[PDB]
Amino acid sequence: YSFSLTTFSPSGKLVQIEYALAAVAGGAPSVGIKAANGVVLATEKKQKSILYDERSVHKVEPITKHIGLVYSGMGPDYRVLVHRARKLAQQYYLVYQEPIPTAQLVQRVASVMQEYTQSGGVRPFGVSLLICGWNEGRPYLFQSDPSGAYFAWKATAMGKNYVNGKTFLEKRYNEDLELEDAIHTAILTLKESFEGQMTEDNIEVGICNEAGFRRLTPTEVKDYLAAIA
Amino acid sequence: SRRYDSRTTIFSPEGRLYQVEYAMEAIGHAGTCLGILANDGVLLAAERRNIHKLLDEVFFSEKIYKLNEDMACSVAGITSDANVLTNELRLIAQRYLLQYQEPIPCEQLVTALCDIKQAYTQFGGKRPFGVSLLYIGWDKHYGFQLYQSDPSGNYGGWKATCIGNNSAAAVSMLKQDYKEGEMTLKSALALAIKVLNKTMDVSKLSAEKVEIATLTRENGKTVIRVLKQKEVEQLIKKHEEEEAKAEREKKEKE
Amino acid sequence: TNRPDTLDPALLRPGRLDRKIHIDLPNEQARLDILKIHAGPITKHGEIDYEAIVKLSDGFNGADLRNVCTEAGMFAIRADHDFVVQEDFMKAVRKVADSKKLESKLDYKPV
Amino acid sequence: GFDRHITIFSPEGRLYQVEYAFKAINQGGLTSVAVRGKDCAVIVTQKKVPDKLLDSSTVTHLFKITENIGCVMTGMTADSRSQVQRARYEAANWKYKYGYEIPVDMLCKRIADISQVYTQNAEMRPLGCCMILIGIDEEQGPQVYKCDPAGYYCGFKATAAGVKQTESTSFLEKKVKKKFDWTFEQTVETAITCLSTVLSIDFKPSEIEVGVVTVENPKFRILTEAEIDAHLVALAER
Amino acid sequence: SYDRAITVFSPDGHLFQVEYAQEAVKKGSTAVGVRGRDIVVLGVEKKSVAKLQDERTVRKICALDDNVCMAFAGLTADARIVINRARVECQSHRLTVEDPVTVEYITRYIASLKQRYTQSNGRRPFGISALIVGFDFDGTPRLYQTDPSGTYHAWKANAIGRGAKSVREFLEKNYTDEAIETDDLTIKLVIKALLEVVQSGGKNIELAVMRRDQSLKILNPEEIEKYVAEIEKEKEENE
Amino acid sequence: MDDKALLVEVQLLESKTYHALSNLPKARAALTSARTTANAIYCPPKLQATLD
Amino acid sequence: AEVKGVCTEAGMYALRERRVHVTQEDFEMAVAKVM
Amino acid sequence: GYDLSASTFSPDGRVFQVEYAMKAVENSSTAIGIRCKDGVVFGVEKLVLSKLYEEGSNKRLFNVDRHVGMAVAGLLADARSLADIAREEASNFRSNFGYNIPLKHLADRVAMYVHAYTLYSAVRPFGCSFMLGSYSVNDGAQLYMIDPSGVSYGYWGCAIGKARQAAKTEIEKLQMKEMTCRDIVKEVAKIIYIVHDEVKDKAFELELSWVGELTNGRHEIVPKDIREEAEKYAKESLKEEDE
Repeated sequence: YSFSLTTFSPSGKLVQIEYALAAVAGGAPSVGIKAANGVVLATEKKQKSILYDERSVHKVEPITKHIGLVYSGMGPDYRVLVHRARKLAQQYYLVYQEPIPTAQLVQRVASVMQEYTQSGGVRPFGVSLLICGWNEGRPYLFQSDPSGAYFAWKATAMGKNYVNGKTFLEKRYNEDLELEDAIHTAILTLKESFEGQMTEDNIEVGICNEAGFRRLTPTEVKDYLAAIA
Repeated sequence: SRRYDSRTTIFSPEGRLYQVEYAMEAIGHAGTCLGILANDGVLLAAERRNIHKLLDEVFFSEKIYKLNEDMACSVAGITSDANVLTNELRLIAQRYLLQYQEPIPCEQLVTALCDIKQAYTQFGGKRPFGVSLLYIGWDKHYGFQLYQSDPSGNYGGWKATCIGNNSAAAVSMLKQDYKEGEMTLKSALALAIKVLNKTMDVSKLSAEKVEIATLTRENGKTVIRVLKQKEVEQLIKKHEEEEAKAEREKKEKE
Repeated sequence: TNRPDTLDPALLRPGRLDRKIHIDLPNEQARLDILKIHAGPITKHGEIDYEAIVKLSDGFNGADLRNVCTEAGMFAIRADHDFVVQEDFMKAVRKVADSKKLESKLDYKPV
Repeated sequence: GFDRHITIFSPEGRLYQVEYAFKAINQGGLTSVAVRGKDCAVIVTQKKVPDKLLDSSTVTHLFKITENIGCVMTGMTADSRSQVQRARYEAANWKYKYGYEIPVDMLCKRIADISQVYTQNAEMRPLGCCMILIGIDEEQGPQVYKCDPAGYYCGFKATAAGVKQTESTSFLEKKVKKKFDWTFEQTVETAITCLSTVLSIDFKPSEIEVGVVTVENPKFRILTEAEIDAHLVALAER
Repeated sequence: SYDRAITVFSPDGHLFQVEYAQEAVKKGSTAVGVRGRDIVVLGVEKKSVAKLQDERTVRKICALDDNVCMAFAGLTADARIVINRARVECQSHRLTVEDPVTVEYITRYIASLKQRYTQSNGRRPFGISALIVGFDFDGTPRLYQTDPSGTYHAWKANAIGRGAKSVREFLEKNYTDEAIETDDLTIKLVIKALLEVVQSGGKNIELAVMRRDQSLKILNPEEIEKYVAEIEKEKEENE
Repeated sequence: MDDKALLVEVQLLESKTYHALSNLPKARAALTSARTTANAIYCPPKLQATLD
Repeated sequence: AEVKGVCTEAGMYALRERRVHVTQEDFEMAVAKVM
Repeated sequence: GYDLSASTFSPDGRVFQVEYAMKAVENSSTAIGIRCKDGVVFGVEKLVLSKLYEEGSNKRLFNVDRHVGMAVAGLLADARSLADIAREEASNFRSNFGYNIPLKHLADRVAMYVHAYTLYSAVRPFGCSFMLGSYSVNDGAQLYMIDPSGVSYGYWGCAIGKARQAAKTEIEKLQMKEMTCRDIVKEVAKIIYIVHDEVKDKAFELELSWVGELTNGRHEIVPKDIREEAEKYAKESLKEEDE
C-alpha cells in the first residue's frame, strides 16, 4: 500500500497505537523484577486444555546467552519480534565481536516497532516486550511498547491486571532484593491475578544473572511454587 | 483510489495541513521542554513524564540527547519518533564531520532534519513525525545557539523558548522577564526554574521531576553536562527562598 | 426458537429455561430417516438410492427433504407420470440445493 | 473505523479479519482429528464426495509435506493447497540448506510466521485454512502440531479442526484424562471413534482418510480402504 | 513508491488542491516587491517577531545568487525546499554556461518545479508564492511572481500574502516614473505599500534592496525607521 | 513490606501474649489492630476464625 | 463521599457490635472496609 | 465485511468477490467433459450470439499442450488468459524437466495461479472456470475442473456453466467408467442438446473434442464426420423423447 495506516487523530493521538496498547493489556499477565544480582521474567502460560503440549511454544524466549525476553499481547507478533531481536543481536555480535548490550537490543527492537508504526501497509505490533539482560556487571529490565518506546524498570507488570500488578510491586519491591527473592515476588505478583490453582506447568519463569539468561525448568518452577504456597 | 488511503499529505479546503497540525497539538499534550540562551552558555530544562517510583535510571537523560561534540537536543511529543529523529540527527552531524572535517553548524543540522520533516509532510502517505526539537549548540560562526523545530519542518532561532505542555505560558513568561544582552547562566537557571514552577504548578517542582542540561565552553572545548540532583535541588531551594522573600515584601508593603 | 442469540439472558437463565436442546440440521442418518418418512406415501416404481439422495442433501433440513419429495412429485406430474423415480428424486434434490443458495447464517446459538 | 482489513485493531484489539478467517475455516464444512500415542501419530478426517462423479481419489485433505511429515488441511481447499505447497517448499528448502529433515515444530513455525505476516500486512487476507502436521521427531517422538491462520502453532497431544472442533477437543480431552499411553491400534481407534462419536455417524471405510506415522515406520502413510475397513470392523466388534 | 494521484481535476475543471495551496499562500505574511531604474526593492512583513526570536533565522528574503533574490509567501518549509533547489539549479547553470542565471531563467525553473509537483504522483503542490527580483548581465531590473500552480509572470510591482489585494491596488495607484526616479523614492514606495497593510511600521517590516549588479543589502531597522519617519514627515506635510 | 496476612497473624500472637502477661489494656489494642488489618484482606477461614 | 461512607460504616460497625456509642475501633474498621 | 475486494473476509468468513466470480462463471452457455475408460471427451454448448460470427469464432476449447485440452466457461478474456498461463506452464515444465507435464501437476499449477489472483485486493479473481483433460498410456485418462477460487478436483464427468446441474444428472445417467470415447462422444452431444434451452437461447452450436488412446494421447477437435454423426444422434434422441 505504502500509505501509513497509523495517522494522527483530530485530537493529536495515534488511535492505532492506542488500540495496540489495548490488545496488549488484554494479553496474558507477565511480570519483570530486577534484583540486586539478577532479573526475573515470569508470565502466565495457562493453556485452554491439557491437550495443548505446554513444552513446544515457550512464553519466555532467550535472545542471547545474557538476554531473555517475555511479552504480553499477540503470540505471533511476539514470535516475529523475538526472531528480529535475535537477528539484531547476531548482527551486533558480528560487527562488534561482543554480546549486544541489553540497552542497544531494546533500542533496536523499539526502532523496529516504530518503523512498523510508521510504515505504509502494516500494523503496529500487538505486543509489549519485557527484555531482561546482564550486560556489564549490572541487571537491566526494559519494557518496549507497541509505540516503539522503551522504559527502564526496576520492576513492572503488563497484561490483564497490570495496574494492580504495578501497585503490588510498588508495595512489595525494594532495591535490596536478591534473585531467589525476586523470583518469589514475581510468582506472588502473578498469583495476585491468577485465576485458578497455579501449577508448575501453567506458569513460566526465566532468570538472568551473571551466568546468563536461562528459562527455569518446570521442576525448578515447581520448587519455587512449593516454597511460595 | 484506495478506500484505506487516509490521504496524509493532501491540503485541506483551506491551506491547512491536518496531519501536521494534529502532530503539533500532540506536541502540545506532550511533556514540557524549554531552552534559554545566555552570553556564557545555553541551557535546556525539561519536565519528566517518567516520575514513576518503580522506574529505573539507566541513561544520563530521557528527554535530552547529544548529537555531536558541541550540540544537544531535547524532544517533545512521541518518544519513538524522537528516537529515530535523534539517530538521524547524529547521522547527519557525523556525515558533515566526515565530509568537511569540522563540526556541523547548528543551523545546518537543524535545516537538514527539517528537510527530512518537510519530505515526510509532502511526499508519500506516511504520517509526519509528531516530534518537536529544541537544539542547543555551539559553533565557530555565531557561538551559542538555540533553535526550535516543529513537525511541519519549520525551525526558528530563539534566545529563549518552550515547547510542549503549557509552552504558551512558559514563552509568555520568558518574554516578560528575559533580558537580551544579559542573563548569564546563573540567572538563566533561575529563570528556567521559575518558569518550570509556574508551568508545572500542579507539582511544586520536585528535583526528580525535571532534567536540566547546560552547554558551555571551556578551554576551547564544548561541555554538555546534565545538572545533578544536588544542583537541581539547590536551584529549587534558591527559587523557593526568592519567592518567599518576594511574597513577604509584597505583604509587608500591603 | 430459531434465533436463540437474541433472547434475554434472564429468559435463557438455567432457572427459567432449564434444558436448552438443539434441533440441529439432519445428519446423514437423520436425512435418510426424514426422506424415508416423507417418501413413504409417494408411489415409487423404481430402485431408490436414498443413500445418493442423502449424499446430495448435505446441509438440508427436514422441510427441505419434504420439499425434495414434493419436487420429485412435481416433476412426475410435469412429465405426466402417475409415479416417481430416482431421476425425479435426483432432479428434485438438485433443485432444492440450488434453492438453498438464497439462505443466510443459520448456525445461531444461545449465550 | 475499518474492520475490513487486518491492520486496524478495532478499539480493543480484536483482529476481526483474523476472526473471520477462523470462521471461514469452520465454514469449510469438514472435520479432522489428530492424536498421538506412545510411538504413533494419527490424523483422521471426514471424507465427503457428494457427487459419484468426482474421482474420489483426488478428494483428499491428507497431504505429504515430505516423506516423513504429513498433514491434514481444513477450511478453504484452495488456501489449503496453497499452504501445503508452501509447507513442502519450506521443508525442501530446509533440507537443502541445513542438511537434515525439517522438524515438525520448525515447519509449523515457518507456516505460522507466514500467516502472521499476512495478518500484519493489510494488502493480504489471512488465508482461512487450518493445518495439522504429523511427524516423528528423532528425540521427541510422535510430534503433532496445528497451525492456524492467525499464526498460532501450539503443539498438541490430541487436537481437532473444523465444524465440530470443540466437541472433538472435548472428546479427546476426556480420553486423554485417562491412560494416554496409547499403542498404534489404540490411538487409531481413539481418533476414529472420536470422529464417529462427534459426527454421530457409523463410518464406512469410504468416507474417512487416515494418515499415520510410527516410530518403527516413520513414513507418512495414508491407510488404504482395506486397512481403514479393518480398523472400523475391529472398532464395531469391540 | 506511494504512487497516488494527489492533485486531480474537479468536475468543473478546477485543481482544488493547487487552489488550496494558493489559499495557504494567501494566509501567509505579506511580501511586496518593486523594481526601479537601477534598484530592485523587496520588503516583507515580519509578522510578529518575538523579542526572544533571532531575526537572522527568519529569512522570508533569500539570495538565490549574486544577482537574484527571492521573497517568500506561504509555508516556510516549502520556502526552504524551493530556495535550496533553486540555488542548486543556479550553480548548475553557472557550470553548464559560463554566465550567471537570468531572473527569468530562475523563475521559469521554479515554475517548472511547481508544475511537476502539481501533476506528479503522490506529491502535493508547493503551497508558496515567490517574488524573484534581480538583475541580468545586461543590467536590467527584473521582477517575477510565481504562483503554486507553476504560473510565473513578469511584474512591475507585486504584493503576495495576506494583504496581497490591498497592497496590489495601492501599487497599481501611485506607481510611476516620477515615484521610482530614485532609489530612496523606490524604497519609500515599497515601505508605503507595506504600511498600507501592516498595522505598525518599522517593527513589522524587513527591507532588502539590490542596486545594479553590486550585491544584496538588507536595510537595518534603524534605516527602516528613518525611512518611515521621513514618510510620516511627508504625509503630515501633505495634510 | 505490606502483605497484611502474616501481619494479622503476628498481631494476633501479640494480642494473646499481652492477654497472658500485661492484662487487657494492650491485648485489646493489639486485637483491634489485628481486626483492622484483617478487614482490608480476605482473611482465609483459619485466620478469620482465629480473629473471631 | 468516601469520608461520609466511612462515618456511616463506623456507625454500622457499632451496630454490629450491639452498642450505643461509635468508637475508635469502629472508625478504624470502617476506614479499612471502605478502602 | 464488504465484497469489494478479495482481501476482505465476510463476517461469516466468506470471501464474497470469489463467489461473484463464480456467479459470472455460471452465466456462460455450458461445457461438459466426460472421462471415458480410454479417453476424455469435451463438449461445449457454444451459443452463437449473432449469425454474423463464423463457426468456431469463440473457441472455448483450447489446446493447452499436445496431450492437454481445456474447455472454459465464463469470461472469455479471463479464459484465454488462463489458457495462455497453462500453455506457458506446460512449456516451462517440458523445458525444465524434459517430458510432457502430467495433467494433475498442470491443473495444480494453474489452480495455484488462480488462487494467487484470488488472494489479494490489487487484483480480482478470474471470472472463468475451466476443465482440463488428457490421456496418456502410463497415466490413464484424467479430467480435472478448476473454479475461480482455485479448486482443482478430478472428475469422471463434470459440467460447468448455466445448466451444470442438469448436465450432471444427464452424465450420472451413464456408465462412464466402462464406455469408449467413440460412444461417449455421442453421449456428450446428447447431453449438450438435452441441457440446451432452445426457448431461452435458440441459436446454438456444439463444439466437441477428445483426447484419448485413439488419438495417441493427443488433444484434437472431433473430425467433422464424427461430430455430424453425434449431432444427428442428439437430434434423433430429442425427436424420440418428444414422441
